[PDB]
Parts: sequence; C-alpha cells; structure tokens
Amino acid sequence: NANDNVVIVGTGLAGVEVAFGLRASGWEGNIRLVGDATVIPHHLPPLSKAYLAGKATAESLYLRTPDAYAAQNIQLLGGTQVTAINRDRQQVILSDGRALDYDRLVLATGGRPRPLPVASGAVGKANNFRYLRTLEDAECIRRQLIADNRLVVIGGGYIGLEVAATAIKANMHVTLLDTAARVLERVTAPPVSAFYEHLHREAGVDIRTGTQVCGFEMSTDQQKVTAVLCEDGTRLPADLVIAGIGLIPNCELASAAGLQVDNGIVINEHMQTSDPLIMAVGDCARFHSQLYDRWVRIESVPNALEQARKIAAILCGKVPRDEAAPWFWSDQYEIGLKMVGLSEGYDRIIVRGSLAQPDFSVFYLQGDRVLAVDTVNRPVEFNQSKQIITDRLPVEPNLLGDESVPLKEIIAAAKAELSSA
Ligand SMILES: Cc1cc2nc3c(=O)[nH]c(=O)nc-3n(C[C@H](O)[C@H](O)[C@H](O)COP(=O)(O)OP(=O)(O)OC[C@H]3O[C@@H](n4cnc5c(N)ncnc54)[C@H](O)[C@@H]3O)c2cc1C
Repeated sequence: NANDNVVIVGTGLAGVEVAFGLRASGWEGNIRLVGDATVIPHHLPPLSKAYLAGKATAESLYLRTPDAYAAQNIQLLGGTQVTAINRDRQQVILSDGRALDYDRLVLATGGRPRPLPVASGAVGKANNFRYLRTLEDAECIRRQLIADNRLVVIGGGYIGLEVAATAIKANMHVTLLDTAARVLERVTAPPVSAFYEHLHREAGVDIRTGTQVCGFEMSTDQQKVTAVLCEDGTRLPADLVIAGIGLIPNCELASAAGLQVDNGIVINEHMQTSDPLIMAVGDCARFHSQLYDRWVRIESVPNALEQARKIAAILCGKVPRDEAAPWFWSDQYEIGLKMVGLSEGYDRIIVRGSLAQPDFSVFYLQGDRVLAVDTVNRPVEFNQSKQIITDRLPVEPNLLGDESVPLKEIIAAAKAELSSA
C-alpha cells in the first residue's frame, strides 16, 4: 500500500531487515525505523570475532550503507526510545512525548544483557567490567584486550567462549567461569562440552565450571575491579571482567499494551501478536515451531533474517517461505562451528568422526528422529543435515556414525524409502 505507514521499533538486524525487505517486496507506503541506539545499524557477530580482534573496520560493520536508507526512502530515527504503544489510536509514544501514527507496527526490540546480581552498583559502573551487546561495549572491551593482563569472563555460552578465544589470541591471561557443571550444558551433550573445554584449556584458557561468583574487590581511586571472588573463596585477580549470563527479551512495550507475553513477545503463524496490526520479530519473538511442535524464542542471525523476510512477504501480500530448520554458527580459534536444529529432548547422540580433532558432526536423536546436528569444520555435512531436519528424512541411525558411508547416500536411501514403500 502507498498510504499505509509502517513503524518498526528497534534498529537491530531484525528491524532493519524488515525495513529493507519491505521496500524490496514492493512496499510503497512510508517506513519508519525507530531505535534507542544512536549508532548506524550494524552487524553483531563481528563484535566477539574479527572486530573484537581489531582486524575489521568500523565501516565493514554497517548492515547497510547510510545512503541506502535515503535511497530506499526508509526514515531512520535513532537515539529515540519508544515508551508506549496506543493500540486504540494506533500510535507509538516517544520519550520526548512525540507520537507516531501507524497502520502496521513491527516490534523488533531484541533483548538486553541479563545483569549479574553481585555486580550491582560500583562494580557494574567500572570501566573494566562490561557486558557485550553494543558497539560501545565491544570497543570498550577491545581497547582493554591487552597482552599479559588478566581477564575473567563470567558465563560459558558461545559468546563467552568467543570472547575467551579472542582474548587468548590477544595474549591475555584468561579465566572463564560457569555455574553449570559443563559449558554449554543446556544445548550440547557432555562429550561436546568436553571438546570445547579441552579446546580452550589447550589454548591457555583456565575454565572453571561449577563456579559461582560471590563478589568483587575494587580500587578506591579508579573505581575499577581488581579481583573476582568465587563462592568457594577463590580470589581471581582481574584487569578486565566481561559478563555474559544470557539475554532478557525486551517485551515491556508489549506487556504494557496488553499484548501476550511469555519469555518473549508471543506471535502467531502470521507473525502477529495479540493485536492484528502489531507484529514481533527477532530475538524478542516467541513463536510456535511446527517442525518441533512447540513454542520457542530464538536468538540468532538466521532466525532474524527468516522472520524478517516472512513479515515483509506477508505485509506485501506475498507468500512467505516455508519454515526452515533453525541454525546458527560460532567462530572460535578459526574453527567452523555450525549448528542446525534444536537438541532439546534428545535421548542419545551419535558422533560421526573423532572428537579428538576439530572435524566431526554430532547427531542429536530422540529415538530414531534426528533433532539437531552440531558440525565442526564440516560445511557439507552441515548443509546436508539441514535437509535431514527440515524434511524429516528417515535416515538410518546405525549409519550416521559410519564415516565409510557418505551422508549423501544415507540421505538418498531415506528419500527412496518414502517413494518406494
Ligand atoms: C557479540 C554478539 C555475537 C553474536 N554472534 C552471533 C553469531 O555468530 N551467529 C548468530 O547467528 N547470531 C549471533 N548473535 C546474535 C544475533 O546478532 C542476533 O540474534 C540478531 O542480530 C538479531 O538481533 P535483533 O535485531 O533481533 O535484536 P537487537 O540486535 O537487540 O536489536 C533490537 C534493538 O531495538 C532497540 N529497542 C528495544 N526497545 C526499544 C524501544 N522501546 N525503543 C527504541 N528502541 C528499542 C534495542 O535497544 C536494540 O537496539 C550475536 C550477538 C552478539 C551481541
């Protein structure tokens, strides 16, 4: 429509992709991008990878060049916080009291770092204690990635691991702490955690699992952290502390406007929230996965792209792409880590290749059904695995771990079985 105005709250990948996708699918109306961030929209993955390593330019981070917004006639309103939504009048209220009218509203609010309780007040304020989510966070941390200085990373998720890998390369003394018994405990099988723990320790990282931070010591003059204290009495001297204990989806605007919320903004098969004219997308969206027949909220680039493209399609009267298996990647010590599917609910894993080398695939199964596959330096088996998950192919479990049998042929057999019998 060339009259309907669309307002997108959030200028992260999700919001920006909706904006440009919209104008790419034939949208003629007005598009307004509104975000509290001041910087030009940029990619996030490089922030714990090449950019954090200081090897990529700031320019390379832009999602789209600044001129692109003008050319595609997309109004970008940065440094502006949306404080409320008025479904009745169909307007979004800005912190300055200003209100923007909308015919279609898209909430691409993403999430915010989960604060560490024992790092409140002065601790969190210290210039050498940071979470990693914004460009500002990344640059503040990078400036402090100094050889021989001591870093303590709190949190063992993929980003924590990527931060540790980057710091190690910068020759820092690195210690990583996780409360769980093994890193990535919730999304991987023990032998996979073992791989990562050994991988990092081998690189020089001192990983301490089952460790809980009880507090910090700080300098009076500089108001900087000088040490991290563990519940068991261990004192870890630190020149830098990076915390990453998860993300909190930004649903406040939704829950305040009476929209359904549950660890994310609930949306239906049409990307719509409880309110027809309001949609949600990206890290903040909790949707129903028909592939796994359950409600999930995914934090990944592929997820944002897929969801953003679906919204653009629907708002333009076009047909959305069929639901694809969820996937994401991680870069640690130049190792190609690619994960497809959701492992939740697996009752066994099958390793294809040796875990003593960064070259294998791990299949997560629930019975004979493949739920997900984590691949390490195996791009082809990764692509092939997407097909197995997305199409629910009946691949023979007893051959998945047999490297003398190409995955392509295992797949061929599964497909032939459907057509023949
Ligand atoms: C360091 C890092 C590394 C990552 N690496 C990978 C990776 O390797 N592979 C992968 O697949 N994914 C990775 N991710 C995750 C991926 O970047 C995100 O899932 C993806 O970019 C989608 O983000 P989003 O746009 O949904 O949310 P966000 O990027 O959080 O964007 C939401 C924006 O909206 C703003 N906003 C919220 N509320 C309001 C409001 N009321 N008014 C105005 N503005 C508001 C927020 O401040 C924010 O600026 C990484 C993320 C980080 C931080």
